Amino acid sequence: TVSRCGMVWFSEDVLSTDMIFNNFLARLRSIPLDESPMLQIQRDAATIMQPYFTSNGLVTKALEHAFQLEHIMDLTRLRCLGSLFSMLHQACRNVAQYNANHPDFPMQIEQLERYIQRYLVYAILWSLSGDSRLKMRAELGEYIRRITTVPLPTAPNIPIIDYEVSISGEWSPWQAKVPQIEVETHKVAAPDVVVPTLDTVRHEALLYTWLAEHKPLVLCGPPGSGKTMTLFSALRALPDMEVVGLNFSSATTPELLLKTFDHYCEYRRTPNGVVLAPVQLGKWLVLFCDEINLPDMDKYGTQRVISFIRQMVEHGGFYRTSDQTWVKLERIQFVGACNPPT
Ligand SMILES: Nc1ncnc2c1ncn2[C@@H]1O[C@H](COP(=O)(O)OP(=O)(O)OP(=O)(O)O)[C@@H](O)[C@H]1O
Repeated sequence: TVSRCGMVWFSEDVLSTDMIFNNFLARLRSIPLDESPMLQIQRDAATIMQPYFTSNGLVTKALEHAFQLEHIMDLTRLRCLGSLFSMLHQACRNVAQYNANHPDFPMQIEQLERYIQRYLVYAILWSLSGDSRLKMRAELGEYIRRITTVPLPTAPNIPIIDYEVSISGEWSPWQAKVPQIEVETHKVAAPDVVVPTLDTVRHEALLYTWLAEHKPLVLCGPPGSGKTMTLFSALRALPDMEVVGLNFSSATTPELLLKTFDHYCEYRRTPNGVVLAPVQLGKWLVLFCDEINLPDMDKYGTQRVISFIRQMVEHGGFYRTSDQTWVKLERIQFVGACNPPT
């Protein structure tokens, strides 16, 4: 079959990093997040972040070092860049929300610049090295502190990752965000209790950010670490996002996903075409996959189910085999979890 048709090879020199950077910046400057004031705030934010997105810029050096490190899953450059762009989009949404809650005093250019710079640094930290050990995140933080010019927390030993940037554009510790809950006497060691702490509040913010953009994500880490629990707490805390836990097995097939879809969603005919919508209105059906990487590869190194989620995440839809018709996904997003592949 290789010799039965032509060929073209696209190496990874085809997209220079600056190519992706210019695509992201142009798409942000043109299209608005909601679907105009927020386009104006996007333009201002992009004007702020342009100096760090140039060739031989802060993001490029940070990315090459993150490649020099080790990550729990296979590090792909576009994965890091797409995560960073999604989190920057959420930063712009946060600025828009702050403006909406303060009609008298819209956030000025100086505060916007400070917030965007600090969010960019924190975003690099949590996107490039968010899938590494704590020590490797510390190494990346030390590097980026060495090479960047953005002001950073002056904690003598606390790495920047434990810090957060306030909507007022200031470096504030994540510790203050952690409350002190008093669980009831009969609720000790309960299957649902979630004591807030540094890790779960940071992961709460990250889950909120990557779920607002409807970017699917998978939690990685050693068995019994607080991953499934933190995810469920976040998802239940979510206002209008139903949660559908799904225990993927080694015998998992996309047929199971279709079963869940017909159980919770329904097919309706719209002028664009057949559209998948969850039955209950205004709800982002978040399909939790307990063990995303568990399903077996075939003899040709392909997990059919993960191919299905890739198809639906990228193309924004799938094909209904009943009538071989394109079905677009509406109000559906995915989150998974898995221990390291080792
Ligand atoms: N911050 C916390 N507050 C309360 N309990 C916690 C906290 N962090 C972890 N735990 C407890 O530790 C365990 C963490 O479970 P976890 O959510 O990691 O499971 P899991 O994702 O299903 O595991 P696995 O990968 O082995 O299948 C639970 O028993 C949970 O109650």
